[PDB]
This record gives sequence, structure tokens and C-alpha cells, in this order.
Amino acid sequence: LFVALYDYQADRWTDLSFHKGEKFQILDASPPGDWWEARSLTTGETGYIPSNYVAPVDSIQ
Amino acid sequence: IIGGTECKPHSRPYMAYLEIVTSNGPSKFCGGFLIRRNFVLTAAHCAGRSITVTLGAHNITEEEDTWQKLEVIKQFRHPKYNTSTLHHDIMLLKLKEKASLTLAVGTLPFPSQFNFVPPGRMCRVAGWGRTGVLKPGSDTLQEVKLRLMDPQACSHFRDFDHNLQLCVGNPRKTKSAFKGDSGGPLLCAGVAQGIVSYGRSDAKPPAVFTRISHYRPWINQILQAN
Ligand SMILES: [Zn+2]
Repeated sequence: LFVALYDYQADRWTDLSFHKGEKFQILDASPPGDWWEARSLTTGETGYIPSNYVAPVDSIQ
Repeated sequence: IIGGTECKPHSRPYMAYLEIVTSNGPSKFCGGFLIRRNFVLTAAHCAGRSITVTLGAHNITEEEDTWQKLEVIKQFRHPKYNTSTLHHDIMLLKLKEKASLTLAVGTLPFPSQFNFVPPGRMCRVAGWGRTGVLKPGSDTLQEVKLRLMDPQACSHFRDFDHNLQLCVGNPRKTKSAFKGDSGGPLLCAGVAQGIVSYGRSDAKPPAVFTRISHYRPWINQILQAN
């Protein structure tokens, strides 16, 4: 489980938009690149998110 | 598909509808195309845990006696695929059994000779993807004719490479591939030359398609071997 540290608006249609605090389950992080495929626990949509915008839920205060 | 028309039912019998099951929640959906009886070509970003392919469909919400549903048993995602660039957004899927050839289910094999397609050609793409930014996916298979642009029309996209990618869709029109059309083929004069990869969240064309000619060695490799 991961949490959005900041808001993000997608520029590519493969990517999710999200708001600070939204939670995700990571589906794929294997390929090189700054993006992980994730599923929003709020919306149920799947797409890429920037890995640096999120942190494990237990790695925040 | 935005701004497209409904396909004549079963008129593109190679078209594959992919359900990609990732875990306990809504699936993801992509297109693809049957290039050999037990091989479907699609986009790398449609990869996942398990994939069911539906062949022979037109309206995908209504089961039909033309349907052949086949499990994917092996995923060959391009080894150089990268999520920052989305370069090499191409993947072959080996199916559990060979599809049976029927009116509704047929392959689209490549011609012997690949060639580099320049800007200016009008090509056709098909899919069950969203028909607009706020629209759901299409229940029926749609297609649209799109102009290949000079790669300068796609310079706003990160590391767009003319050698690896087609720049697809006249920006002065709304016609375009969109979410859910991922992995579907772009046919030029009836030959698969592109794979739907990505474009703008706001759906403003052009969009980016994998340039199949660049991958002709790799595809031929995997097939001649599996
Ligand atoms: Zn039918």
C-alpha cells in the first residue's frame, strides 16, 4: 500500500491523476522508468503514477 | 476511439479484446491483434498477472457464438520497455491454444517486406476504447482514419523518436485513438504499421503509436522461436 504525497494531474492518458492522500496498490514496478502501474483505492482505476509522488503508507508519520 | 465509426461487424477478424486481471478490483482493458493462430500483438503497458483474450467479437457486452476466449500462457514484453519514455511499448502474447479459423476469427500476418512509413499516409485504427474524455469505452468495435504527421507535430511528447514511433492524428481534428485502444493495430493500406501506445490525457491529437517496422526483427525472432 502507498499514499500520494502531492497532488498530480496526468499529461499522458496512460497515467492517473490524483490528490495528496489518495491511496494506491502497486501492480507493476519491474520496468525501468520513473513510473509504476498502480490502482487507486479511491476510484478503482489503474494507470501509471510517478513513483516519487508516493510512499509506503507505513513510511509516513 | 474518438470520432470514429462503428466497424462492419467481424470485418477486422484479427481484433483482440484483452482483459487484464491484476488483483481484487476492476480489471484493465486493452486491444490487440491476432498475428498468428496462437499469438496476439499488443502494447507493453497492457501487461499484467493474467490476460484473457476475446476473439471474434463485435459488441463485447453481448456474448456471441463467434467468440473464442483464450487464456494467455506467456507474455513477451519488449526487454527495453521503459515507463518514462514509453519506448518499445510492444508485447507479444502466446495463447494457451491456437485459435480456430472462422469467418469471425482470422490472423493478420505481416508481409515479407517491412518498410519505413513516412509522414502523410492515411491509416486506420480500431478499438473498444473510450469515445471521449468523459465517455465510457465503446460496447462495439470502432475504427477511425488518421493522418501520419511529421514527427515535429509530436515534439511536445518526451523523447519522441521518429525511428521508434509514429506521430498519429491531425491536430486540427478531434479524431483519435484514446484510453482503452492501447495495443490495437494501425493499418496502412491493410498492413499493420503501428500499435496504439499513448497520447494526451485531454485527447488532443496527435497520439503516439509504436512503429512496427522497427520491431520486425524482434517480432520475427519471438515467433520463429515460440
Ligand atoms: Zn456477429
